[PDB]
Amino acid sequence: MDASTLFKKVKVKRVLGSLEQQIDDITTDSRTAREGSIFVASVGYTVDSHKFCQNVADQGCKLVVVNKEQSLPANVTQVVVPDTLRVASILAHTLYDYPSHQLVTFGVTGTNGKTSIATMIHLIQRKLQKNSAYLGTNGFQINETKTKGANTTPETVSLTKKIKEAVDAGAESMTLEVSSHGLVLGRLRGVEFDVAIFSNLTQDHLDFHGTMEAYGHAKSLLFSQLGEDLSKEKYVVLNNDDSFSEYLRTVTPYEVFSYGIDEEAQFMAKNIQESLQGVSFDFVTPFGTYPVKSPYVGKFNISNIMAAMIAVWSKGTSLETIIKAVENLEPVEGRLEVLDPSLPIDLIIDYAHTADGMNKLIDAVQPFVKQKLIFLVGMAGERDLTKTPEMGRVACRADYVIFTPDNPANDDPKMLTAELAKGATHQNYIEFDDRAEGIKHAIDIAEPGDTVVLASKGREPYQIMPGHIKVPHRDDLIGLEAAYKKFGGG
Amino acid sequence: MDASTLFKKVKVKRVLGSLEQQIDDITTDSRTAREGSIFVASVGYTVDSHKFCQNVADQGCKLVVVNKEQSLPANVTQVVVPDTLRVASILAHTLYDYPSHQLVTFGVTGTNGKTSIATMIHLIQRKLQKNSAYLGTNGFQINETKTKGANTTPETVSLTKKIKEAVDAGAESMTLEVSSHGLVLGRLRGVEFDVAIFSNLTQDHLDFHGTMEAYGHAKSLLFSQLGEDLSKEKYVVLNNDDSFSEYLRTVTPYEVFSYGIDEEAQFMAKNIQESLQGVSFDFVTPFGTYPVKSPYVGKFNISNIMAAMIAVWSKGTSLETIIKAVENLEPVEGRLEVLDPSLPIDLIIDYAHTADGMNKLIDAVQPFVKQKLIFLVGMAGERDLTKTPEMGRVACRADYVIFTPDNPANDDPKMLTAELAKGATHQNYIEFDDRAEGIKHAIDIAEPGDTVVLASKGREPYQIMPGHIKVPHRDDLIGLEAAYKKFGGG
Ligand SMILES: CC(=O)N[C@H]1[C@@H](OP(=O)(O)OP(=O)(O)OC[C@H]2O[C@@H](n3ccc(=O)[nH]c3=O)[C@H](O)[C@@H]2O)O[C@H](CO)[C@@H](O)[C@@H]1O[C@H](C)C(=O)N[C@@H](C)C(=O)N[C@H](CCC(=O)N[C@@H](CCCCN)C(=O)O)C(=O)O
Ligand SMILES: CC(=O)N[C@H]1[C@@H](OP(=O)(O)OP(=O)(O)OC[C@H]2O[C@@H](n3ccc(=O)[nH]c3=O)[C@H](O)[C@@H]2O)O[C@H](CO)[C@@H](O)[C@@H]1O[C@H](C)C(=O)N[C@@H](C)C(=O)N[C@H](CCC(=O)N[C@@H](CCCCN)C(=O)O)C(=O)O
Ligand SMILES: [Cl-]
Ligand SMILES: [Cl-]
Ligand SMILES: [K+]
Ligand SMILES: [K+]
Ligand SMILES: [Mg+2]
Ligand SMILES: [Mg+2]
Ligand SMILES: [Mg+2]
Ligand SMILES: [Mg+2]
Repeated sequence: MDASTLFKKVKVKRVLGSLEQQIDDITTDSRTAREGSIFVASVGYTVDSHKFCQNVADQGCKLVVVNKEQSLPANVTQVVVPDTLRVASILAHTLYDYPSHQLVTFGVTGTNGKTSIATMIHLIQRKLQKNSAYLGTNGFQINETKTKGANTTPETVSLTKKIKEAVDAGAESMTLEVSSHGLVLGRLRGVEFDVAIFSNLTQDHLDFHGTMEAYGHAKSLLFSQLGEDLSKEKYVVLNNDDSFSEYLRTVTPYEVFSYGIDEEAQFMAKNIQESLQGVSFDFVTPFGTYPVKSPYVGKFNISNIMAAMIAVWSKGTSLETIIKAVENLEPVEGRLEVLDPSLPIDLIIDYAHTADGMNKLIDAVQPFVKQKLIFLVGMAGERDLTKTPEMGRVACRADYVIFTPDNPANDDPKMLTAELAKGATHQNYIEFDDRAEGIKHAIDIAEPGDTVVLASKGREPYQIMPGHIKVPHRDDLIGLEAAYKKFGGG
Repeated sequence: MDASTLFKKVKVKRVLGSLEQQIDDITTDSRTAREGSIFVASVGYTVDSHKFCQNVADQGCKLVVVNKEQSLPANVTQVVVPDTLRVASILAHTLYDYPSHQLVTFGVTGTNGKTSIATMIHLIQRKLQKNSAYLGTNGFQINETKTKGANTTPETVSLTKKIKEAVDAGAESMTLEVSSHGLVLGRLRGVEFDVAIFSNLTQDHLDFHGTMEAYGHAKSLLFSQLGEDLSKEKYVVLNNDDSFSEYLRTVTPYEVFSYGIDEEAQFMAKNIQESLQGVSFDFVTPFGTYPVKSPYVGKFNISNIMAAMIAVWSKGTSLETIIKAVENLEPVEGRLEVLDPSLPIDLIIDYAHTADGMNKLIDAVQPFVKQKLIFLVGMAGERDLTKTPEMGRVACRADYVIFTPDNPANDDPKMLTAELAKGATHQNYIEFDDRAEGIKHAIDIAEPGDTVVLASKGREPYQIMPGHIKVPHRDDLIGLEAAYKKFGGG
């Protein structure tokens, strides 16, 4: 369409040049701007992209949105606005015909479990033979087609384009992980949600939020941003075992569905039986109690599957059909995955990377340790270290602990492993600057019948290194390649 | 319509009896429930209205919404739900066909100035000859028809009925004051806003919110609850002279318009000239700067009229037509009103009742005191007293200060005046247990050419007394009746 119609949506603007031109693309990355693109400049943590306006002109782009008039050829139209990214989200949703209004959208937020719940909703939808899309830490997925991305919640234009791709591919629904960063930073401006789901709130991301207070209020935006139109069928799904759910109630008018294991809720799990192969439980609901078989491991994953079932049920699918669909659901990549059970050791990978997520992981694996628990964990570079010794303490619930860096970036890897080491409660631990080296060591130390857990990365395919350069790395592959060498069964 | 269709909007319910019945009314007050009403029970601060279910049955009501099965005749249908008031707002907006979707709705929140801004928007709309409604501290107004009410933001059912009355009366827009209580307590569930306006945030209501933190987050709900549909023409209007506006930006995607006098903003007031008769100023806007004449007194009222003009402009009315409409706008009742200027004293009433609102009032009146400033203020009963000595301090900017109770309820009136007295900085003050007696005294003490200010009630027609019984009381009438006696000019 033409720039003219797009910019009628912006009341405060100084327009320098014609808006008669056709527009088919928008971008906040200058490297992809061309004729027919709007390039929207912004000030990032690293660079100020106003500086690349001359590049997009060179590349054919005839329209930039800026916060200050730039030096450009006369024939490039400039639209000067007070808040360029705000305008970016308005222009994006407009250009792509409001993609989040065009399908059912589920949003999941919380400190741990976002990937698990969001992926479980997508997998249920697929099992029911409905087209579905997923966006989050594992990247972007339409039905069974995956690509990897840089964020859990990508910047507004990329994110909006991805919702449009899901609509164009014929998705009937889409599920998004909603990071607390994404919310605060405006990454989700324009994204209408139909169901908002909460997992839990425990200390994380305080290098960004400053306080627990601010962190929780950040996550409440998913709930309050549902809005106020009570003709719409929207729903909220809350964990009654987390005390922040009481606050979440208050920020939204839509009907709330609660789930719980430890505290009373509308939906509960009773009579729980655990195995490394999955769980069974009695699913108390307001309409009756039903036996559920789930392939996922542990109680934390029972909270998670409950959230996912309730989310899908809320939009009109019978509980009986959901419960049946859950039985042979595929593993969630990198989230409590038991690797090749033909190995003579239990080899398990998981993304847990805060003290609370580690306790849930260890709680789930521990009843099944027959001999020694060998536990590897990483601490992330350039993050709040306040609870890192505490991660170290929690790791020491294991018999043998390996400390590694995880995406150390420009931080000294020794600094991070030393920080974890501060909380260790026995002498049975060891630190490696190189995580691949650390995994090969956990295999070396492991006996037949031992349990080995690799925590904090799952199948994440890179280590962020100095310069913020991504280097290939795969806990699962490194661990398997080393476990076959040591145990056979290649 | 029938209960059947209404309750399809509620997913979790236990229905005891038929829903075949016709429903034309909903109520959370048992005293108005009858045949065709839904009575929704709830637990209040005073009583639990579940107890009156037998009364509504006696009165003919055949449908109650409860949080627990009650003792009732068999032919009364009960719908048992986990959150009765949440369901009340859903049922109400449904029954009345979503009244807030049916007109343009402006919402105003902030510690001081809500009544001023909200009333100024209504008055502009009327001046432009458009049907308009107002709801807030001065009660409910359709065009020029007024009724008084008990709250600034009434409980959900009353509030929703009032929006419906405005729609039925043909209102093209409606403006609501949005109290921080109303937001937290769910009074505004279902109410779609098109424009959200912020005045300021300073200490108040902490007996309810506990912290400034929680108090500000409460008010952010108006902004975040606008939602995420960027096809809708919604706008946010923020005061750049208040540092909470920086936080408000972040909780909403809609375009933001800023106003300011002390700090840079998109809309500013320059070259300000003041009189007891009104102000003139240069109104800097993004489209040019225009001379404005306003009937309201002081700089705080210039922030207020700016917010109101920008709100009306945002929905498509030209600034030139608004600016012309503003010139002879009617006084806002109880908000910096200069009473009979034929009196030989300046007699002024105002609602200011926190330390910050008092400073703004005194700032506005002071340049015009020719002799002595005689200042009367009340402290409210059963409220946080932490800043009350500070109100006492601020009052003592006057030459002679009268301390009174304001709605003392069950609090000792001496306790409240004594608390104000704690902050007094000179010996020229006096305390009265009876506020009428106090006003008659301010007249006694006043000379020709003095300024008398009555603060904290405006034209509020009652004193809440022991038992929470309202007794008639009117600062304006009591003051005028006493000023005529003393000065003549009946
Ligand atoms: C600190 C931060 O926010 N930088 C995000 C931000 O960078 P910058 O602001 O530095 O970008 P830069 O300054 O280069 O560019 C600004 C703008 O200029 C543009 N530009 C730039 C260069 C150029 O030549 N041309 C051009 O047009 C560019 O497109 C952008 O529009 O903009 C990028 C693009 O959108 C994101 O990809 C970054 O995200 C990084 C990867 C991140 O790590 N972000 C973290 C903070 C994050 O967002 N986390 C959440 C939650 C996930 C999480 O935090 N997980 C844990 C996991 C820990 C365990 C790991 N196993 C963690 O990482 O701590 C999320 O991903 O949604
Ligand atoms: C503490 C509080 O919230 N009680 C509000 C609340 O009472 P209760 O919970 O005690 O009601 P109660 O317990 O009796 O009844 C519960 C339920 O049972 C029902 N019910 C009751 C009796 C019955 O026989 N049958 C029946 O069906 C009834 O309709 C209700 O649905 O429900 C009423 C009805 O909806 C409101 O009218 C009250 O509001 C009062 C007046 C108030 O003062 N509220 C304050 C806290 C307030 O809301 N303030 C804000 C902001 C304005 C403000 O605070 N201004 C300052 C002004 C100070 C300067 C003054 N010059 C202040 O007052 O401090 C606002 O009004 O939006
Ligand atoms: Cl509940
Ligand atoms: Cl601004
Ligand atoms: K949607
Ligand atoms: K509206
Ligand atoms: Mg997180
Ligand atoms: Mg995730
Ligand atoms: Mg207030
Ligand atoms: Mg008010």
